[PDB]
Amino acid sequence: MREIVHIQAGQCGNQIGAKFWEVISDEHGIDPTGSYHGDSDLQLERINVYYNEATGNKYVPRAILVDLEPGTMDSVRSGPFGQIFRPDNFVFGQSGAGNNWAKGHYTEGAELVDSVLDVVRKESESCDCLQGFQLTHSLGGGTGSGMGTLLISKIREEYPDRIMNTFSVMPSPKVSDTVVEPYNATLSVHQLVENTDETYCIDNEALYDICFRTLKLTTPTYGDLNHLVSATMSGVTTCLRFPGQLNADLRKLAVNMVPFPRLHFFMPGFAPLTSQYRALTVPELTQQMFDSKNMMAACDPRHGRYLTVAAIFRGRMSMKEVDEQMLNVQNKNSSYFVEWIPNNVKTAVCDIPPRGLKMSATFIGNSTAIQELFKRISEQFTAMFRRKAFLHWYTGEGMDEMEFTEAESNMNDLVSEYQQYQD
Amino acid sequence: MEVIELNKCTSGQSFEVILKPPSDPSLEEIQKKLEAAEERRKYQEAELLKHLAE
Amino acid sequence: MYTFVVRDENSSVYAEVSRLLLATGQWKRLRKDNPRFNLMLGERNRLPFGRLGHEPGLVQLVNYYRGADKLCRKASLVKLIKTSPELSESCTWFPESYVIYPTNLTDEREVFLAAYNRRREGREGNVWIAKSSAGILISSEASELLDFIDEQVHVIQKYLEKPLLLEPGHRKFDIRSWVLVDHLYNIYLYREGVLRTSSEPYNSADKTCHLTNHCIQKEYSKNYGRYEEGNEMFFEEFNQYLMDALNTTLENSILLQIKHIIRSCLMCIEPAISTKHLHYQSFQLFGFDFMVDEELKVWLIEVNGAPACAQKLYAELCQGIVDVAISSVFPLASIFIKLHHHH
Amino acid sequence: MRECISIHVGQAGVQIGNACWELYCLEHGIQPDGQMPSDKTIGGGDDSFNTFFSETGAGKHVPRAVFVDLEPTVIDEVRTGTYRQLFHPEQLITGKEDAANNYARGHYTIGKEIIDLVLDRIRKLADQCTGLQGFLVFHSFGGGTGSGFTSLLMERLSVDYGKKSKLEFSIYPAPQVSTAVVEPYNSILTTHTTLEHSDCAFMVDNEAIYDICRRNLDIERPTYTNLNRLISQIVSSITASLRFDGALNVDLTEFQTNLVPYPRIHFPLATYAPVISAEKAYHEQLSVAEITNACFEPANQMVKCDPRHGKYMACCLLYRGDVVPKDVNAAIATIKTKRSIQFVDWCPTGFKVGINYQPPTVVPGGDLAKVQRAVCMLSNTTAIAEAWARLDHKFDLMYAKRAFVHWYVGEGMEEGEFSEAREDMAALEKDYEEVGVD
Ligand SMILES: Nc1nc2c(ncn2[C@@H]2O[C@H](COP(=O)(O)OP(=O)(O)OP(=O)(O)O)[C@@H](O)[C@H]2O)c(=O)[nH]1
Ligand SMILES: Nc1ncnc2c1ncn2[C@@H]1O[C@H](COP(=O)(O)OP(=O)(O)CP(=O)(O)O)[C@@H](O)[C@H]1O
Ligand SMILES: Nc1nc2c(ncn2[C@@H]2O[C@H](COP(=O)(O)OP(=O)(O)O)[C@@H](O)[C@H]2O)c(=O)[nH]1
Ligand SMILES: [Ca+2]
Ligand SMILES: [Ca+2]
Ligand SMILES: [Ca+2]
Ligand SMILES: [Mg+2]
Ligand SMILES: [Mg+2]
Ligand SMILES: [Mg+2]
Repeated sequence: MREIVHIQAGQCGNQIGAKFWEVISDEHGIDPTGSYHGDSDLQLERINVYYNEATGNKYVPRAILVDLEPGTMDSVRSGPFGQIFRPDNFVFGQSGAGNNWAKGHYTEGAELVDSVLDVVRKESESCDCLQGFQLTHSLGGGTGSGMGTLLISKIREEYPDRIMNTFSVMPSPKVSDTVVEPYNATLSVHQLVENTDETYCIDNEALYDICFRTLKLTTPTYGDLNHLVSATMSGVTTCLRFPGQLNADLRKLAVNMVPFPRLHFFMPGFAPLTSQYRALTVPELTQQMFDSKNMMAACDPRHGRYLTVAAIFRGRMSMKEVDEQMLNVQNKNSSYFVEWIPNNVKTAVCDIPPRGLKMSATFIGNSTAIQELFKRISEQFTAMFRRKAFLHWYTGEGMDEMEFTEAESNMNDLVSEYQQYQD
Repeated sequence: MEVIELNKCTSGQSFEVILKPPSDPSLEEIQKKLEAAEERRKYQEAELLKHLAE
Repeated sequence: MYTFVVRDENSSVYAEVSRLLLATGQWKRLRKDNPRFNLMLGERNRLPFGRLGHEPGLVQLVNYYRGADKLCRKASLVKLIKTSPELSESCTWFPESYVIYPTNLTDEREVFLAAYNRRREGREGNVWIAKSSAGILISSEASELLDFIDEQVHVIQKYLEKPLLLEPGHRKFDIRSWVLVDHLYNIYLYREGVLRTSSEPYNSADKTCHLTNHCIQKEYSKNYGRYEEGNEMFFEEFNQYLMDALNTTLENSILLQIKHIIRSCLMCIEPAISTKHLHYQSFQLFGFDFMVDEELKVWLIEVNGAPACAQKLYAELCQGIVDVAISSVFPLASIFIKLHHHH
Repeated sequence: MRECISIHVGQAGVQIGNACWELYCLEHGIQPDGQMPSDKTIGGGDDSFNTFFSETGAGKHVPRAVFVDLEPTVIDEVRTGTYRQLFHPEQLITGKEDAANNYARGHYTIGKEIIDLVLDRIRKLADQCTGLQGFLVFHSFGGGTGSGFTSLLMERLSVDYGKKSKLEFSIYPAPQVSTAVVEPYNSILTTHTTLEHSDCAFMVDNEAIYDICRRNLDIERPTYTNLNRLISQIVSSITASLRFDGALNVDLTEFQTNLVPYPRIHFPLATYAPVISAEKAYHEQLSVAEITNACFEPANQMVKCDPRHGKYMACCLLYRGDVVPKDVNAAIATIKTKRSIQFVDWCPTGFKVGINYQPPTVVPGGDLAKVQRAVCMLSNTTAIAEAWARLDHKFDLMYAKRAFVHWYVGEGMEEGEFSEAREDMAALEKDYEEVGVD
């Protein structure tokens, strides 16, 4: 019993978190009321990782829903699977965070964070052997970014020997709500560098480009973006939710994927991304899964080197042919894999495929090309900060300009650390 | 090619064939290392809580 | 798309083979320390055979036979011929040789002097030559030979006092043959050999007319390039000479003995070096050195494990290496005489 | 009679141990409930099979085995398996969370908290013994528990049982089935700290077992169940002399005497033949000469290497089935004239031969075909050092960049243990080279 405690913070965090629980509940046979109605015992073998079992054979997600506004969480409670969540795990305020990291992290969020930790502690106490936490949030807003990183710091203080994993949505001017998103993201990235063991970088720029270029959607919505996120999150947690030998818990995943503590930011990928009845072959799954157009971080892998790679194939397929194609991609493009980490590409296979797909493949790369994402944010940060533009929103909450300068320096240090291992 | 030391029993036999002649730390010391490593884990955790307290 | 690595930058033969592999657009060169290769052009010394054949899903091949040094070393070859029943001490095509360790270090000092005294009394020719894999002394007195070695392991073998002398010139030579052994242990003899000839008249009473090395004839011989370009006579001219002068052919008088010696040496070590049931495969190119006496009898001098080729023959031989040794294992999208044998 | 206690550590050790005791019961006619009809001394005895099985007054034959794992899911397969009735709960030790493929986590952090419980459960088995020989320890190199806790357990066994022998069955890491990039680290770390505590260690390379399962059993993608049934056959061949009447390798001390002249060079190479697919309706039975000849084919070794390019220090042949000494000596004389069998000058060029007339037992429904005769050769070759050179090279590549080192330091291990373990391995490779290279 290796339980994970799930936390979703802010608008983006709760909308993507709600879809994640909607997707994996279907995969595990859990209906919107928490009653199991599946046809395979594989669905319940590792069900306790994410679900609590209550009276009446009811399965309750081990999920805590956090926001500084009630709006999005009211939509969740009215959503498809809204009634499945534990009612006492809705922790919300009323003021909102105004897309302001300082409000989430220092003022408005500080007033609410203790009541969230009370719910975290209650869920942790009912864990046979808690292995760690996963957080869904965006970095561009105020609650998910500012209060989310505040939560991560206080959770690390109370559970210093547990793994912290995040799905962190990176802002992009292509899909932007406010101009201060680079400020909020830069402040949050340093928090993640220090206080997470694994972070999946979900870039809204990549999600838009995939919807537009590949899926041929002229006007992508936040719903279309969250479809790619939902499918990716199911794929990267399959090894946690179903029986397997590789990266079966959060700590073993970290040991395999993180050669240096600060370089723990992963580029996810998914295949297929189809705009739909045609069967997809193992060579096609393997080629698309490594294609830049299937990456969720808007970084070109050929501009960097893979430190480690995990690949997960779902569905009934030839495991021999999977190995042949996986060993084919490595042995044909071995210049993009570091030579000082032998056998750094690990492959796993799960029999149960996602809903509506005969087979699929999920990519998890620790690539030095992720420095392109942080460089992009850093340039957008500096373009405003050199003129101190929009800073009054933050100094009005008690912050000083020096904390911005130190955040700017910290992320440029992170970029430089990726650059030394690329050479 | 010499067969030596042939022993036979109900369940088998064994022999040797020659083709050519020729031409700890104490219980205390272990506990010290285990405790020295535990102390380094306690020092690293205290430095973390100190960092988080700041 | 096959991959390969290069680990011997001084190899002229495989520098061309690497060039030919890239010219087909189906072979990609990797860094020298990248273990995800199909083919290794390995280094000469301390090739890491123990790390080959452990890459999942990669058929790996290397251009050297592990253990073939026993045939390609001075002292090792003499011990191999004397101690192997397939070759035996009564071997007729290898000069009587003895392994002599220097006194500042088994050894055959007493056995060499025993046969040396048999020739001194019997009025026979008693000229021997000392050499090693590391500096060569030819003498008729056994005292000068043993004293020079003490001044690494050395060998002393009978110096062929009656060599076949080409005319005009009255000059000495030696024959180099290139032999390719593939992963199936097929023995391929390159149809083109070279005669590395001395340009000085052979004086049976100065080492310039006694050693036919291409470097010695270019640094100490005052007739370099006089009779043939670079003191290199190829098989066409040598065969025509044997017909015009000796009324015989190169095939009958010499090449039958050469192919016989090559088979005997390589079949003898086949159980020790074969990669037939091994987790990796090997091939290797060998350079055999032969001496011919006045009776048209061929003698084996040495086997070179990392030989160079003649400038005129690089393109033909290196292409042949790619055909039968590399493309037979990794096919894409005869200049050799196959010496048939029983595996 | 003198007893032997088996210790299974980590997933690999437990799942292999489960396959071995399944085979032992089939070989000794012991039913899943522990009853042994052929045993006429009910409730006691000092027969050869009692070295591995104790007896209860009710006639149950109980393995002298301890299972240890830092995660309960694998040992729970033993609690609810076919042979669950053999074991009592005192023999199955589980923890809450595993070592996460981290030697330091299994050795220091979690090892310190469970070592006393393990030694106490071992002491309960040792008190059943009138004359304990020692221990057989099954573990992987690559796992955090199999590497980290094993080396700690081996240190404490040398303290609490100083005069007892200790043998290992170790699973060498192969990327084709491995689950961790840091397994080279764990392998070198556990070998360094266990070297002076193990009298004789049988390494099994998962790469060799994998390819034998694909080549000779026609399994496209072998699973752990396929691999472990083959390993348990080899293991049974090695321990059969301790469990049956005989005169060769009758106690643990004789393994060291017959296979390990130099104590640090205590890794014998195992080669097994024949391995025949059960799906073959009829296979021509191989002769004594053919299975003995197959003992010198690298494709049949537990570790892929080339014994031609090394020297032998000792060589045992362990036959099972229809084999008579006449056919063994005929095969050996033929092989001496065809193979490059070079012994070191300070050891006789010979073969210690053991024959057990009972043919190999195969698990019903398994992948292995029943054969009339089989052989396991245990030879101490310097050629097995190729496996160390492969491992040490992968260690060097990662450690030059300190990749993943922070995971180990974060568990309380000093970085110097890395370099100290690596230097010991460099000295090990030097020992092998001085013994087997001219
Ligand atoms: N032959 C064989 N190898 C196994 C088996 N199980 C695991 N392995 C190998 O063991 C290595 C991993 O070590 P494990 O034994 O699984 O890990 P552990 O000892 O339980 O330690 P933890 O890290 O705490 O889980 C890998 O190289 C696997 O290939 C098995 O059942 N049979
Ligand atoms: N027993 C013998 N009788 C007559 N001549 C001999 C001889 N042994 C050697 N030679 C001569 O000495 C020369 C050099 O002999 P050796 O083979 O030792 O040189 P080497 O090995 O450096 C040539 P390579 O570069 O092809 O290896 C040969 O060209 C040969 O003519
Ligand atoms: N992919 C995705 N991104 C979102 C969603 N909602 C908001 N975002 C992004 O998140 C950032 C805004 O943060 P938000 O979560 O709305 O603020 P918060 O409520 O204070 O945490 C912007 O970069 C948006 O592009 C969503 O549903 N899906
Ligand atoms: Ca207030
Ligand atoms: Ca009894
Ligand atoms: Ca001891
Ligand atoms: Mg918003
Ligand atoms: Mg030479
Ligand atoms: Mg385990």
